[PDB]
Amino acid sequence: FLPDHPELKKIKAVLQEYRLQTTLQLSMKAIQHENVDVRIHALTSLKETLYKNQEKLIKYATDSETVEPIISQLVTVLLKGCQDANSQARLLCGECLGELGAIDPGRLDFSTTETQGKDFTFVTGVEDSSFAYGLLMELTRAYLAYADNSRAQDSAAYAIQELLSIYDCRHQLWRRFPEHVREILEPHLNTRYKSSQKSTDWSGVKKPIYLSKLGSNFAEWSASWAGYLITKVRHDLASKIFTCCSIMMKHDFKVTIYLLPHILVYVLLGCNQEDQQEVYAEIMAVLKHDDQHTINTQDIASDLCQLSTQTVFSMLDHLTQWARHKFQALKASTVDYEDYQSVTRFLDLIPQDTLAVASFRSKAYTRAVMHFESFITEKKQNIQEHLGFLQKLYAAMHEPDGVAGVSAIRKAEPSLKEQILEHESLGLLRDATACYDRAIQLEPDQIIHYHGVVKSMLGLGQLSTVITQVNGVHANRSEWTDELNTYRVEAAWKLSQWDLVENYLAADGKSTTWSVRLGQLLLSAKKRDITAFYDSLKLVRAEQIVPLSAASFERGSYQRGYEYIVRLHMLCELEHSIKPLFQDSLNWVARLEMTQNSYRAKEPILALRRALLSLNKRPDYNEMVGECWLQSARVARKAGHHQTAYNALLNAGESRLAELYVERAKWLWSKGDVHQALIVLQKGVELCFPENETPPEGKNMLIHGRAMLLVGRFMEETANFESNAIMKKYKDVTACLPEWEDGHFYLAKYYDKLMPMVTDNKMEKQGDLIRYIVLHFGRSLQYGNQFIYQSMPRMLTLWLDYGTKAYEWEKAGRSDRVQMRNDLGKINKVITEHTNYLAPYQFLTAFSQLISRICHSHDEVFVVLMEIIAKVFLAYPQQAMWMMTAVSKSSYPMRVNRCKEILNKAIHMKKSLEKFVGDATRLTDKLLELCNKPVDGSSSTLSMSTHFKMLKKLVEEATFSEILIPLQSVMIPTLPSILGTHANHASHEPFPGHWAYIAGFDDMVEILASLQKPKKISLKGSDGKFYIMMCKPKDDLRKDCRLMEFNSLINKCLRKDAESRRRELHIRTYAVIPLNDECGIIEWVNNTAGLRPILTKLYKEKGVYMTGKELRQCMLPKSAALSEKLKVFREFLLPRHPPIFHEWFLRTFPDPTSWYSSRSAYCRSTAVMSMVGYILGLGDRHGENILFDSLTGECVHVDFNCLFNKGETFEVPEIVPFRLTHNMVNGMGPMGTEGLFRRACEVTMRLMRDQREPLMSVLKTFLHDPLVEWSKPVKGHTGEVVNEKAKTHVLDIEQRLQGVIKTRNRVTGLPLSIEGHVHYLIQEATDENLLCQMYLGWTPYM
Amino acid sequence: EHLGFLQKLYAAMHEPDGVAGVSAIRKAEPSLKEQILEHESLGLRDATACYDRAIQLEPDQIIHYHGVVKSMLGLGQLSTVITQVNGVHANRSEWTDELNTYRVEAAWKLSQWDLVENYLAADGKSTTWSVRLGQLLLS
Amino acid sequence: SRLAELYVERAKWLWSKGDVHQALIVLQKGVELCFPENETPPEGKNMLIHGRAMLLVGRFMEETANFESNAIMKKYKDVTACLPEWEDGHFYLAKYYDKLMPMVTDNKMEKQGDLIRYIVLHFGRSLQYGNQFIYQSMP
Ligand SMILES: CNCc1ccc(-c2cc(-c3nc(-c4ccc(S(=O)(=O)C(C)C)cc4)cnc3N)on2)cc1
Ligand SMILES: CNCc1ccc(-c2cc(-c3nc(-c4ccc(S(=O)(=O)C(C)C)cc4)cnc3N)on2)cc1
Ligand SMILES: CNCc1ccc(-c2cc(-c3nc(-c4ccc(S(=O)(=O)C(C)C)cc4)cnc3N)on2)cc1
Repeated sequence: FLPDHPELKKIKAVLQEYRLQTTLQLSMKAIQHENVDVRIHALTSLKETLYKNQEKLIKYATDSETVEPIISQLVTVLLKGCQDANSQARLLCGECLGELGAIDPGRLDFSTTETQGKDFTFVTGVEDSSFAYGLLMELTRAYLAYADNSRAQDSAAYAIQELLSIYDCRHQLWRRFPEHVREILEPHLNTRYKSSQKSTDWSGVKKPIYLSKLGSNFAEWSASWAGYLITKVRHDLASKIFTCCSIMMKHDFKVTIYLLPHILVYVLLGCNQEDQQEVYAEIMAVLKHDDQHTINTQDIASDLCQLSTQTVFSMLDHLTQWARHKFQALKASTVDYEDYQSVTRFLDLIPQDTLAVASFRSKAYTRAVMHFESFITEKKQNIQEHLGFLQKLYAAMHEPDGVAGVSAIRKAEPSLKEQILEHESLGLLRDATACYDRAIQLEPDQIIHYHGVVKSMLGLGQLSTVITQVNGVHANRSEWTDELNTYRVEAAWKLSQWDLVENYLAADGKSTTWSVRLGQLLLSAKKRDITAFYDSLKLVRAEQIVPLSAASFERGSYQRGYEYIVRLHMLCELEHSIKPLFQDSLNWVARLEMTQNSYRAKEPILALRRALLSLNKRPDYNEMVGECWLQSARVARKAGHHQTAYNALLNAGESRLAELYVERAKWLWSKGDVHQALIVLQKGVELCFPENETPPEGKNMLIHGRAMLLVGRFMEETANFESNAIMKKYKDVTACLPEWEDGHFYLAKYYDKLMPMVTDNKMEKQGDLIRYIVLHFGRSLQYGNQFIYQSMPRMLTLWLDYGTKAYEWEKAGRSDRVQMRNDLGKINKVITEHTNYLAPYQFLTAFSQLISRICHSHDEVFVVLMEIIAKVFLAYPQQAMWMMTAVSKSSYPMRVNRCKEILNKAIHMKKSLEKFVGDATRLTDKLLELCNKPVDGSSSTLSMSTHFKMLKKLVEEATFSEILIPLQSVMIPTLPSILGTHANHASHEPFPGHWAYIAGFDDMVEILASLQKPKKISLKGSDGKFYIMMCKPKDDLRKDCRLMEFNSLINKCLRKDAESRRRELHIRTYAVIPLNDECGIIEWVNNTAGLRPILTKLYKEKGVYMTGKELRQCMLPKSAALSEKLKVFREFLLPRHPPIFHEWFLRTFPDPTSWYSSRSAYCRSTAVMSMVGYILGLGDRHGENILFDSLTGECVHVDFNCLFNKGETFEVPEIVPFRLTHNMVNGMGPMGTEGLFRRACEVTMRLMRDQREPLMSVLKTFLHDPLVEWSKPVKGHTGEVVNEKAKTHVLDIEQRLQGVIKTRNRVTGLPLSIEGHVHYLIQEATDENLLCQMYLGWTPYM
Repeated sequence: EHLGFLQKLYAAMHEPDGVAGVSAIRKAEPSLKEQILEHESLGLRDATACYDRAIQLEPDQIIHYHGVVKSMLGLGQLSTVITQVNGVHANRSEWTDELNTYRVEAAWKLSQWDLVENYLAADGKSTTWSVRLGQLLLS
Repeated sequence: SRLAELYVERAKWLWSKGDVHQALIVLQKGVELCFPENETPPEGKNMLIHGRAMLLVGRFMEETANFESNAIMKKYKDVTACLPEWEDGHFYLAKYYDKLMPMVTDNKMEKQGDLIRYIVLHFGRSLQYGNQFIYQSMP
C-alpha cells in the first residue's frame, strides 16, 4: 500500500494496531511489488525521501570504505527495476539512482546478484513432459493473448484438445501446469474444436523460404519454413504435436519460435539428404544475407534480417545442447547414437566463420567471439590473417585488452586504420590526433577522421580551436557540418558562449548526442524555460536509462553501465542546481568523492558543475570554478594526460590559491622533475604565507600544513638536503596541524628511516628514538586510519622487539641493561596512553600479530599486551574468541597459560563474557574431537546423531550462547573513510553486515577420500542458510589464516583502484580457522573443482587417457639429463594430453554471454592469483590445489602451506613462478597469454608496486610470526619459534616488488623491469625446458 | 618591478637564456602573456594550450591564432592547419590575409599544388620565407 | 620499402622514451619481418641494416636484466660475424667482455688473461675499421 501522508498516518495508526533504514527497506520491498502502480508510488516516495534524507544517505555512503549494506541492496534493486517494462517506472528508478549519486562500484558490494536466471532448461525432446507443458502454456497464453481472431483462440484451445489426445492431463499432466493456466485451459481441455484453419501445404511451394513472399515477413517466414519442416519430419508423435500446434503457429510467430528448435531436431533424426541440403540452404541464406548487403522492400526485411538471424541462432543452440546431452547419454543406445550423429553432422555443415560474421552484423558480439574462437581452433587456421576481424570485434565489445592483445599478436606491420582502432581503444589521443591527421591526408572524403580530430581536440580541452575547426570543415563541406555540430555545441556550452550554443542548436534538429542534449538543457536554463527544461530532462533521462536497461541483465552490471549512471548523477545535480533559478541541498564535495577515481567518472561531472556554476550567479562562483579546475587536477594528474589539464592548471587562475602552487608542485613531481617542484613550491609558500603574518584561519592553516608536508617529502627525496632540516620541517608541519594524521605519520616514518643510520643498528641506542616513533604513530592513528596498516604494525613490532632485546640484555649481564629498562618503561607508558586513546577496532586490525606475540618474554610488556588484547576482546568477543581459540588449545603450555590469563582478565572486566567463553570452549573442543574422529571402514557419510551426539546436544541447549559462524566477511574489519572523520573513530562499526550464529548442524557428515580423508560438515545459521565447513586433521593453518588476511588487504586495494575494478579483479578468499596447531576448520567453496580432475574427466570422455603405470613408464630418474626429460615430455606426455580446457568452458556455460563473461573472469582471476603468488612465492600449485568455480569460472587457490619459496627446498625443486600449463593457456583462448591475461597481470603488478609499503609491513609482521610452524615440529612443541630465513624472505619479497630479478648471473647490478617483468614471468612459466624438469605430481603435461 | 621589461628585451634579442632567467627570478605568478612569451622562447605542446586559453581570453587578437596555427604546423598536422585557417577566414575575412602563409606552407608540404596556387593568388603582400618557397615550387 | 630501417629507428625512438621492453619486442618482430632467416641476408645495404638491428638488440638485451650473459655475448658475436669491417660491432663486443671479466674471474687477473687477449684484439680491430670510439677503445 505504501501510503505517505497524514491519511497514510491514519493507515499507520492502523498498522500499529496490527503490530531511516527501516523506511528504506520498506520502500525496497515496495518497488519489487508486482502491481505497476504500487511500484510507481513506491519509486516516487523513494525519490522524495532520498532528496529529503540526503545528508544521512551521504553519511552512509562515505563514512566507511564500503557503503552501508542497505545502500548496496537498494542500488541492486533500483538497477533491476531499470529492467522493468513500464517506461514510467524505469525513469523513476533512473531518478532514484541519480539522486543516490554515482557510487564507486568498489564501495558497493554485490553478492545478491547471483543471477542464475532460471535458464538453460534444455529440453532433451518433445516427448519430455516439461517441454510439451511449455508448449501448452505457450498456446494457452496465446489464445488468451488475442481475441482479435476467434479462429486463433479456438486454434489454441484446439491444440489443448489435441494435446489431451497426445497425453491426458487427468494426473501428472494436470499436475504439470499451474492453476492460472489450469482454469484457463479447462473449458476447452475436453470440449471439442473444428479445424481452426483450412489445410495448406508449405512443401507444395518450393523455394528458399528466405526472400520469398511467405518468407517476406519474419513471422510469415517463421510460418512457411516451420510448416515445410513439419512436413519433412518422419515422426508420428512429432507430426501429431506439430499438426496440433500448426494452426496456433499461423497466428503467433512466438509459438513458431518455441517450436522450431525441436522441429529441426526431429527433422535431423528422420532425414532425407535433399531435405537436409534444403535446410542448410535456408540457414545459410538467412546467415549469408546482410540486410545492408541485399536490397529489397525493407518494410518486411528490416525486422526480418535481425529476427531470422536470432531465430536460426537459437535453433542451432538447441541443436548443440541436444547433441551434447546425447553424447553424454552415449557415454552413459545405438539408435540414440545414430540420432546424435545426424545432429552433429548437421551442426558441422554450418560454417563457424559465417556464424561469426552474421553475429557481428547482428551486434551479437559475444556470440560472435565465441563462434570465431571455435572456428580458429576447431579447424586450425594460422596466426596472422583473421586478426583484423577479431580486433574489430573486441573494439565493438569495448574490451580494450582485447584490442591490445590482438595488436601484440599481429606479426605484419599494422595498417593505419588498425593503428587508429588501437589508439582509440587505448591511447594518449596525441598519437591518435596525429594518426587522424595522417588519415585525413590519406583519405580526404571520410567524415569519421574529422570526427576523431575534433574529439581529440576537445579531450585536450582546446575548445575555441575546436569551434573554429568545425567552422572550417563546414566551409569545405556543408553536409559534414550537421554531424560535426555536436562537438561545436559541447565547446560552446563548456565555453559558456550561450549565443553560439543557440545558433548551433537551432542549426540541427537531428542530433541526439548526450552533449547536444546537455547544451539544450543549459540553454533552456539560461533563458528561463521551465516547461521545455523539464520536458528535455525527462527525455534525456529516458535516453540514458535505455542502455542501462540492457546492461542490467548481466553480472557486474553496475560497473558496466557506470558511465550512464554518472550521466544520471549529472542530470540530478543539474536539475537541483537549475530549479532555484527557475523559481541546492546536494553536497557537491561528498557527491564527487563517492565517485570512482578515473577521468571517465569525475571529469564530465566537473565540467557540468562548472557550467552550472556559470549559470548560477553567486559572488563566490569565480573561485568555485577555480576549485573545479583544481578539482579536475588530481583527477587527471593521477591518471596522466598532463596536457589534459593545461586548460585547468592555467584555467584556475584568478581564484587566490596557494592550492594552485601545491597542485603545480604535485604535477611536476608526477612528471619526474622533482627539483622543479620543490622550487615552485617553496616559492608559492613564501608568497602565499609570508613569514610576517601567520596563516591561523581555517583552509589557510590547512593548506599551509599540506604545503609544508609536501615540501618535507620533496626534501626527503632530494639527496642534498640535510637530515636535520627535514626533521625540523616535519615537526613544523606537526605543530601547525597537530590534529592531522599525515603529519605525525610521515614524521614517524622519517625518524624510522634515520634511526638505523644514527644508531649504527644498535637497539640500545635506539630506545629514545623508538619512544618518539611509537608516540607519533599512535597519535597519527588517533586522528585517522589512512595509514593504519603501515603504522600500527610497525609500532607494535618496534615496541615488542625492544622489550625482547631488553629482556635479553637483562639476562646477559651487560651494563646497558638499566638504561634499556628505563627506556622500555617509558615506551610501555606510551603504549598505555595509546591504548586509552585508540579505538578498539584499530587494534583489532592487527589482533593477529598481537596474539602472535602473546608469549613475549618480558613480563611488563606482556601486561601491556594483555591490556590491549582484553580491550579488543571486550569490543569484539566473537572474532577475538575465534582468533584466540587455537592459541588457547596450543600444545605449548606457556601459550595456553598466557591466553588463559588474558581470558581471565577479560572475564573480570565483563562477567557476561564468561558464559560465552565457556560455550565457545566447549564448542571448539567438540569440533576438534570431530575433526580428529577416526573414520571406520569406508564410512563415506556419517550421521551427526549416530556419532556426534554431544555436538548436536550442546548446540541444542537454549542456554548455549550464540557463536558467530566464522566467515571472512565477519573476520576482516572495515574501516572509517578519510572523508568522514568526525566521531567515526569513536562509533565506527567494524563488521557492518549480517551475523549468522550457529543454530545447528545438518545431520549428514561427508568424508572425502582426497585431502587425507577430511570430514565435511554443514552448519546451520540463524538465518537458516547452511555453511559447509571442512574439518582438517594434521594441518597447521595459522600460516593460511594470516595469508588470507593479506589477501583480504590486497582485495581492498584492488577494489579501490579504478583499473583493477573495471576488470573486476579480485582474489577469492575462504575463511580459515585453526582449532589448534594440528586441526582447523576451513570454509567450503562450492561449485568448484580442481584443474586436474576436470581435465581428467574431459580426457576420459575423449577416450584418450594415460594410466598411472603408463606415467611411471614415462617417468625418468631425477639424475637423468634435462634433454632426456624434455624428450619424454614433448614426445609422450604432451602428445598424450591434447589441450581441451576450452571445451570445459563451452559445456559448463551454454549461453554466449555467460561463456564470454566467465572466460574473461577466468583469465583475470588466474592472472591476479599468479602475480600474487609470485610475489609471495606461492608454491605447489598442483592440479587439485588450484580450483575453478563452475558458476563464475573464476579460479580459487587452496593449500597455501607452501609459501615464500619453500618449493625450491623440495627434493624436486620448483623452478616456475606460477602454474601456467599449456592447457590453462588454451583455456584463455586463441590469443593465449597475450590479451586479457597479460593486461590483468600488468595491472595487478602495478597496483602491488604502488601499495608496496603497506603490503610490505603486513608481510613483515607475517614472516616474523613466532606461532607459525616455520619448521618441523620438535618434541611435539618459550612456546615461540623464529623463522631463520625471515630476513632473507623479506628481502626477496621486497626485491620482487621492486622489480629487481637479481637472477642475472655475472652481473648483479640490474635496473628494475616494469612490464618486461610480467613478460619474463610469463615466459618462464610457459617455457618447456622448465616444465619438463618439474615434478610429475604437478602434472606439468596437463 | 621591471622584470616584464627585461623579459621583453631578452625576447627581442632572441636570447632564450635571458627569458628563462627572468621567469626563474619572478616572485609574482606569471601572467598569461609572459607565460606565452616564455613558452615560445623555450621551445610547443604546452604553448598550443596556452594559445588556446589566450584566444578564449581575448578573441580579437590575431597573434594568438598565429601561435596556434604555428604550433599545429610544428607537430605536422598540416590538414588541420588548412582547415583551421579556413575556419578563421570564415569568421574573419581580414585575418585570412595574415594567416595565408601557414596555409601556403601546409599546402606546399602537402604537395597539393592547386591549393598552393589558389592561396598564393588570394593575396600578393606576403613575403614570408614559406610564401616565397611556395611561389618558387609552384613556378 | 625501408621496413628494417623503420623498425630500427623506431626501436631507437622508443628507447628514448624509456620503455626498453616494448622496444626489444618490436625490434625482434622487425628482425623477423625482414631478413627473416629463411635465407641469409647478403644484399649489401640490407646486410648493413641487418647488422645494425642485431647490434641494437644486443645492447637492448644488455640493458634488460632478465637476459643471460651468454646470449648477449652470442648476439654481439653474431653482429661481428655479419659485418666484419664494422667497428661498432667489435667495440661493443669488447666492452661487454670487459664488463663481464671482473665477475667471471672473481677479479683475479691471472684468470683474467685470456679474456684480456680477446678484449684487446677486438678493440684493435674496431680501431682498424673506424675512429668513433678511439678515446674509449685505445686507452
Ligand atoms: C606508420 N609508420 C610508423 C610505424 C608505426 C607502427 C610501427 C610498429 C608496429 C608495431 C607492432 N606493435 C605491436 C604492439 C604494439 C602495442 C602493444 S600494447 O599492448 O602496448 C597496445 C598499445 C596494443 C602490443 C603490441 C605488435 N606488433 C607490431 N608489429 O611495432 N611498431 C612501426 C612504425
Ligand atoms: C595562469 N596559469 C596558471 C598558473 C599560474 C602560475 C603557476 C606558477 C608560477 C610559478 C613560478 N614559477 C617559477 C619558475 C621558475 C623557473 C622556471 S624555468 O624556466 O627555469 C623552467 C622551465 C625550468 C619556470 C618557472 C618561478 N616563480 C613562480 N612563482 O610556478 N607555477 C602555475 C600555473
Ligand atoms: C599441507 N597443507 C594441507 C592442505 C590441504 C588442503 C587445504 C585446503 C583445501 C581447501 C578447499 N578445498 C576445496 C576443494 C578441493 C579439491 C576439490 S576437487 O574437486 O579437486 C577434489 C580433489 C576433491 C574440490 C574442492 C574446496 N574448498 C576449500 N576451502 O582449502 N584448503 C589446505 C591445506
